[PDB]
Amino acid sequence: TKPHVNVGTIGHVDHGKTTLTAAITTVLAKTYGGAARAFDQIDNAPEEKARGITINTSHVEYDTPTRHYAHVDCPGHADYVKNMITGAAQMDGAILVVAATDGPMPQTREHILLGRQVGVPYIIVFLNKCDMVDDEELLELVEMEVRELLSQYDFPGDDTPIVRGSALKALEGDAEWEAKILELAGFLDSYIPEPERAIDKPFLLPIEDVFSICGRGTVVTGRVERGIIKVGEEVEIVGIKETQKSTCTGVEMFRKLLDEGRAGENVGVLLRGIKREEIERGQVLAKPGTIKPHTKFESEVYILSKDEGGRHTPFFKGYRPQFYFRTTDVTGTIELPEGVEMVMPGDNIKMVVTLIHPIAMDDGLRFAIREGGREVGAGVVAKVLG
Ligand SMILES: Nc1nc2c(ncn2[C@@H]2O[C@H](COP(=O)(O)OP(=O)(O)O)[C@@H](O)[C@H]2O)c(=O)[nH]1
Ligand SMILES: [Mg+2]
Ligand SMILES: [Mg+2]
Repeated sequence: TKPHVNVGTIGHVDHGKTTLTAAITTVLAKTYGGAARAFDQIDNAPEEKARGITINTSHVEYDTPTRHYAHVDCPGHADYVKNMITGAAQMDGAILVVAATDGPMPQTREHILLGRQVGVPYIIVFLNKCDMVDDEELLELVEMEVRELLSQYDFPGDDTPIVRGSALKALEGDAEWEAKILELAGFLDSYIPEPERAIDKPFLLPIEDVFSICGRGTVVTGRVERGIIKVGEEVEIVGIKETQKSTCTGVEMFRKLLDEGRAGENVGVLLRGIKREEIERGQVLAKPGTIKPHTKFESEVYILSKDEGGRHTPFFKGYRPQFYFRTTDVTGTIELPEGVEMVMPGDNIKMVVTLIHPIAMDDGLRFAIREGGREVGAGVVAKVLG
């Protein structure tokens, strides 16, 4: 039915993210229905669990006339880091809250940086606490500083919608300020496009298993991650070895012969021109020339604290864990930032990883870091280096 969009409020502590989340729910409920949430209900965020990682996050839901929004708001900076790296849902857009009285602060920069790294594709700005600013030149200055900051991190700062408002005075009922929250919800709808459907994206099937129908050839099984594979279409086996080229001779779903396989479907893809022995764990089926195998990438990673079931001790330069991309662990070597000798449990770092085998990889791809079979961290491919 109506499109689902994943959003959230980012920005420095005390800039008014929680008050804004409340003001969004309240004003949108007061004008065209829904349930209004109080400041207190969003402020004391419950503890959420993402495979051992503990994150304090408030999940609020609100509707505009044409869209349904699942909104994330976190109490502290640490939760934002965790949520952007390992959180339940990847943001389709973010609302960056900047207090006009402070202007951009260290966490403002950090969240913009993380958002770029993690692939948050759109940012809208709410210039908060305007009820406290009497100097228009001060507002223009803050607004210019924010546009420059966004542009520095490859966001289109010159084209970014910036709403001047007051989350407090709007929760309070002041209609002149409540107009600006509707202006903000308007930009959520107009500026964040509906996220691309999995079925529309180029074909990708992570290979979960391989069998060989007698007389029909090699069957590669898995859940179609994206797009459609039609019988007769050319495919590439991208992964652990030199990329191979084949043709889909059939698609099967529990003995049912299909003409195609679509995203979200569990299917058997038949490849007449390949043998089982040529199929390796970590490999992927994909639309030729849509995904490249890489060994080297830049990632933003979060290391679990001992409390979260992770390490108790730090790791160093020679750390060689397993990187679980989609179906298998691949060992990698790590390059830490210049000046960094160790990484503590509970920390986030920018890591340059070199895998021992190439993996079909695109920016934004999430992985798990495992030592043995135990999860020690989670990460996101920020940049593919080769
Ligand atoms: N003057 C003013 N105070 C505000 C506004 N929005 C929030 N506040 C206050 O700023 C403080 C921090 O806001 P809050 O939403 O809890 O910040 P957060 O840490 O970013 O979530 C609280 O004392 C709020 O009452 C606003 O627009 N104007
Ligand atoms: Mg808050
Ligand atoms: Mg720490």
